[PDB]
Amino acid sequence: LSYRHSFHAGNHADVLKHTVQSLIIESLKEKDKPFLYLDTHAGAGRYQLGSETGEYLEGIARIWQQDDLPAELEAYINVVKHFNRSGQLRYYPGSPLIARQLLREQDSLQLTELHPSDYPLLRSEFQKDSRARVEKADGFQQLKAKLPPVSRRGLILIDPPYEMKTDYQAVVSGIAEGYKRFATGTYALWYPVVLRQQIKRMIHDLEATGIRKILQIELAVLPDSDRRGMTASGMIVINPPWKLEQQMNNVLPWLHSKLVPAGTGHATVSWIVPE
Ligand SMILES: *CCCN(CC[C@H](N)C(=O)O)C[C@H]1O[C@@H](n2cnc3c(N)ncnc32)[C@H](O)[C@@H]1O
Repeated sequence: LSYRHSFHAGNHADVLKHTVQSLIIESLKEKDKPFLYLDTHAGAGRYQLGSETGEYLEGIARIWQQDDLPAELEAYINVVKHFNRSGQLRYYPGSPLIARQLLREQDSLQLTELHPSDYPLLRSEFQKDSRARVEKADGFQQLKAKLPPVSRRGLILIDPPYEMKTDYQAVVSGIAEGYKRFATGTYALWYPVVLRQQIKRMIHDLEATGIRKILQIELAVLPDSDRRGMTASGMIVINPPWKLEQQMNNVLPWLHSKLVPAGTGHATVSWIVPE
């Protein structure tokens, strides 16, 4: 009955990933046929901002009230505003609540979350929502057990914490088990850039699966470093919607200028593997 807190909720990485998620869902909704949203590392659902302040102040805060807000970011900010109708950031949606509000009545959610402290809160967020299934299990295995969805259209969101290095391996081995079973779905992998070499290994191991039509979006606050920590984050999208890349070239520059006012880092949208 008590919402979780999160120092990082709504930080620049969140803004990027929930932007890409929201754009992919809205592209899915263009056909009035149903689709699944599979979230492997779902977290609690929402996060009470502050204490009794937080990295949201340098993230969702810098963009959600901006008069010139790009039109592609509207569906995302409208979710944040639904969870903050006082006009003050006191809550930040998680990807499952992003999904809850954007998905239609006919659509389906599959959510997994192993930690005993969030699973209860998450389960309550869909307590009354039959579209979803919430389980306290390992989400990399839901790629083998939940796919393909009956609808045969969907978005898988793999957003691991990278607390153990083996998560840099797990996500690529998991995407291959997902892709064997459901090769037409859009997979979306978040990464933090702490040590680029780590990321470059991941990406090499991902093209080595042989999956094609792979895109890469990355928002860096600082040029790559080792003394700093998370100098960037990005999204690697497999089978993206065709407008995602022109949507992320139209948006990500603006995003970088608002989230990173001190003019450091970069904002890149590239193709890891062409079609
Ligand atoms: C950067 C990832 C932070 N978090 C999820 C954030 C949430 N999706 C959002 O979009 O706001 C990671 C959560 O994943 C849990 N977790 C860790 N390991 C697993 C596995 N193997 N399966 C499911 N869930 C996992 C953590 O407890 C975090 O709550």
